[PDB]
Amino acid sequence: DEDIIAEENIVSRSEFPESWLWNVEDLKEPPKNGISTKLMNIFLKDSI
Amino acid sequence: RAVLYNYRQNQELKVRVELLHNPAFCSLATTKRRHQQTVTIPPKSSLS
Amino acid sequence: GSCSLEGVEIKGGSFRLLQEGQALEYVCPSGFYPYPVQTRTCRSTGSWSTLKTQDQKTVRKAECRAIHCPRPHDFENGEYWPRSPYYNVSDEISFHCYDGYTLRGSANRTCQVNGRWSGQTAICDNGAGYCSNPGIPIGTRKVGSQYRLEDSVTYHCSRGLTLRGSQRRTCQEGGSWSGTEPSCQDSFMYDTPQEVAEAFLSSLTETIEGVDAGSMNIYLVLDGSGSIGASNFTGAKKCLVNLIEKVASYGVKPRYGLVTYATYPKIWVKVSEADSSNADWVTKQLNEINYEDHKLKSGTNTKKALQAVYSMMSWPDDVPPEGWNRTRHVIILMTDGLHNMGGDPITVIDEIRDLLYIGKDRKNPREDYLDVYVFGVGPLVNQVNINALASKKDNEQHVFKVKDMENLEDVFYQMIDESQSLSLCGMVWEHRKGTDYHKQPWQAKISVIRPSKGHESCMGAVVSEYFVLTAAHCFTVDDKEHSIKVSVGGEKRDLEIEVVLFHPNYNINGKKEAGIPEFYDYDVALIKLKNKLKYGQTIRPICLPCTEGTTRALRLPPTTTCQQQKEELLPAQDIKALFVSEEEKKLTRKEVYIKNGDKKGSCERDAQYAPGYDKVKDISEVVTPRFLCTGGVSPYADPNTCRGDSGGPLIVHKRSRFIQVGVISWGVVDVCKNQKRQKQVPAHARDFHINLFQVLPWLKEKLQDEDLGFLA
Amino acid sequence: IQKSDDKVTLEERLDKACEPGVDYVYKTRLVKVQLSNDFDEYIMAIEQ
Ligand SMILES: *[C@@H]1O[C@H](CO)[C@@H](O[C@@H]2O[C@H](CO)[C@@H](O[C@@H]3O[C@H](CO)[C@@H](O)[C@H](O[C@H]4O[C@H](CO)[C@@H](O)[C@H](O)[C@@H]4O)[C@@H]3O)[C@H](O)[C@H]2NC(C)=O)[C@H](O)[C@H]1NC(C)=O
Ligand SMILES: *[C@@H]1O[C@H](CO)[C@@H](O[C@@H]2O[C@H](CO)[C@@H](O[C@@H]3O[C@H](CO)[C@@H](O)[C@H](O)[C@@H]3O)[C@H](O)[C@H]2NC(C)=O)[C@H](O)[C@H]1NC(C)=O
Ligand SMILES: *[C@@H]1O[C@H](CO)[C@@H](O)[C@H](O)[C@H]1NC(C)=O
Repeated sequence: DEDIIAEENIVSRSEFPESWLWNVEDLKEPPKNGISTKLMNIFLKDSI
Repeated sequence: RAVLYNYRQNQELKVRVELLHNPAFCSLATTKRRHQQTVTIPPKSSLS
Repeated sequence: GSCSLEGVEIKGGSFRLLQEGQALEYVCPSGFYPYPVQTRTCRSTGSWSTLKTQDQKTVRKAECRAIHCPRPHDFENGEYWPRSPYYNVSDEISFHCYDGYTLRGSANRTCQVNGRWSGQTAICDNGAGYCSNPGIPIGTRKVGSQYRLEDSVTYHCSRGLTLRGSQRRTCQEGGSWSGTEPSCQDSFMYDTPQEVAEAFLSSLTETIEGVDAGSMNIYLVLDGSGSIGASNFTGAKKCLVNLIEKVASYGVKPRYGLVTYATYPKIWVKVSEADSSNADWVTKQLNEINYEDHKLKSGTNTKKALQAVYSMMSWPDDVPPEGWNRTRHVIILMTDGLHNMGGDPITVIDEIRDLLYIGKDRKNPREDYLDVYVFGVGPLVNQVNINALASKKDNEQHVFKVKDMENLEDVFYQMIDESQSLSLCGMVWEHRKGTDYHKQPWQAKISVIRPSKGHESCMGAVVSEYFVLTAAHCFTVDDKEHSIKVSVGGEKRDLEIEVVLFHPNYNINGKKEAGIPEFYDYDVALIKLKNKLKYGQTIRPICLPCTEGTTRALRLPPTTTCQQQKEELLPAQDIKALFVSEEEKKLTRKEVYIKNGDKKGSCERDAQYAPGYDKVKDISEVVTPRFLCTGGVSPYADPNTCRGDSGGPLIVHKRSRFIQVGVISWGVVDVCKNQKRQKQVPAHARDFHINLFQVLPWLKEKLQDEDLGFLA
Repeated sequence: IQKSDDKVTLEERLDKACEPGVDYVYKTRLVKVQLSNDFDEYIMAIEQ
């Protein structure tokens, strides 16, 4: 009603894939102890 | 079946759930009337 | 009486009274839109119309809310970042596809002040369909993952948004989708005055340079309804005067038709008059019109006006006319979309296309013979009705929405300052005299007589008034200019040349130390003729990559770089192309596929079977990145190039225009023996060409004084 | 559309009929009422 978040203001979850993150990464970071660490910023899908 | 889950520990929820209208479907939701009901969900349970 | 102005003000803005106080228009500041209602109608009860949304929700008070760009609710074959519930002004999102996919369009897009995203639409495509991926414009939803031939896709906008463009697109023969790309418009997006006249002239000049021979009709319809105003008609009269002089500035004098309507149509100038082609006489009629009778009959009967346009172009049992399959028709109309009399005007539009033989065939659509442009005058505009009347041609806009009238007068003085680079290259109009050299005007036939070695029968391409582009191995340094004769246009005589300009990197015997007798790297040359070529119906040039005329021929913005054009003509897929061959003293076309995607590797490794190349170690030593590869068995059986077709153009047919992207160089297997075509070709019979995108600094230097307009 | 009964004559009738969505205005006469399974038929002879 007047209380609650308005239904038009709610943006619905839409992205429900079965598989994603199909990317190539090259470990070009400086190697400490023979080990290269790449930090990736990824965006999670709407699936639960 | 739209299943609403309530995984809160000890808080029951009063939820108004509404189905949006689509011209490709024929339900009770029209253009000038909303198909919304308000239900109560106990904690650690679900309601269909 | 007039409505009371109580309880109708808006939180954070003002208003202005239009239509003599019978309609208010909310004026929010720059960056805001009035919540739902843009305007309010004065119902005759004392109170204004309720603040109803697109969902018909009763809002009590109005408020100027912030402008959001439409969120991407659907995107396939990749990942866009960041995801947000809404996007403010000047937000940026970027696109990036998965492995094994090519990104075309703008990778970095920005939300502007007009509620639209900048650049072109980002598309992740794999190159497996006959047509390309139509992609998802931001705000839409695409239904249809198959991109084969005869397939279709349907589009839908979000809630409260109006579709502009084609709702359904169909893949046609040749690799071109029907209709136009959609774009979700709102109740406040409008169009900037620069974007209106920029797209309108790039459509209009296409259906003018094909008329080039007197064979074009232009119909002018003006709305005189009471919902526009008496003060808004005379400002539209002075706008239409500027339109006629811009059309007559191209040397073409078409026939004009002036009809102003409201409740009834009134014909001022008919196209069936002896003075309608005189462009100065129609301008004299435009000042003599008076709108006092249309003000008495206040109404919007759009259907009865278009029935008068049908009666002007129809013939009363005249029995096929001489310009029935050769006359371009252009219909220009201004309206507000709010028609209430006569009925649906779309039923008259379908009768016009049936009379002009448009859509009644599968091999000849004839979509270039009817263009319809609709302009939106006021804020009171039904964007659905104006979109269904206008035409939907590929890579082009025909629907426009502007406000306050005076800015539409600002787009007509701006378009005459804008100069359009007219391109006579690649123009083949269907004349019923279909002998060869009419279908292929650019094709040059080159003959070199050598002392007892024989006659060298090569080919070339007319690129300018003085230059003919061909291969470099047809000539040597010993061949003099008196022993080289070039013939164009099917003419019996031979034209004499001035100089043969070889590329500075050409060296055919530069690999004899490595055991390789031939070396066709940089196999291009120019032939500067002695006499200037006169352009007509049988001799016309062919367009070249990264020029000003190539940019307008693809309907791209003029800010298109040379790297953006290489992403357009030669993408990383199998590209449909064609070349010209001579079959029994008659010229014919052979459609091939350019292996530029994942089949580029299987095509290039077949060069080991060439004569002399049977013992070459590294296969990439003889195939530089200056090469393109055609022919083979996958995905189709392409016809192979002969020895006499050497030096010819490798042409790409896109949107009824022909662009050369390569020069024919050499082949592995000689399937032509000057007796027939050897009907049992092998599977590795590939042919190689010279990529014109790699020889651009040499072509720009040698053709700097030719008015071609190369890009920086 | 609505029960109405507000009348108001042309001030609440011309403005609804002259909206851009309204296509036809007829005055008819009912001839035959035919009940037939899925849709009900009302045959109206057009007077003006
Ligand atoms: C404007 O409209 C008229 C009327 O529709 C149209 O006339 C058509 O002209 C074409 C030629 O331009 C005709 O096509 C040929 O007609 C002859 C008889 O005249 C037939 O024998 C032909 O069949 C053979 O030839 C073909 C190759 O030429 C082969 O592919 C075919 O297999 C046959 O061997 C061929 O059909 C056509 O018949 C008429 N149509 C009518 C109804 O008269 C005119 O061309 C239009 N103008 C333009 C510029 O399109
Ligand atoms: C589209 O726009 C993006 C930015 O919005 C452009 O990305 C830029 O790409 C360069 C790579 O040449 C980035 O440089 C690198 O950044 C990483 C950050 O982790 C750093 O570790 C590297 O040493 C290197 O400096 C650059 O940062 C990046 N820009 C931004 C603002 O991050 C992209 O090139 C644009 N593409 C097109 C086609 O316009
Ligand atoms: C956009 O503007 C609103 C206005 O308050 C703000 O709340 C929001 O954080 C901004 N950014 C995004 C990504 O929505």
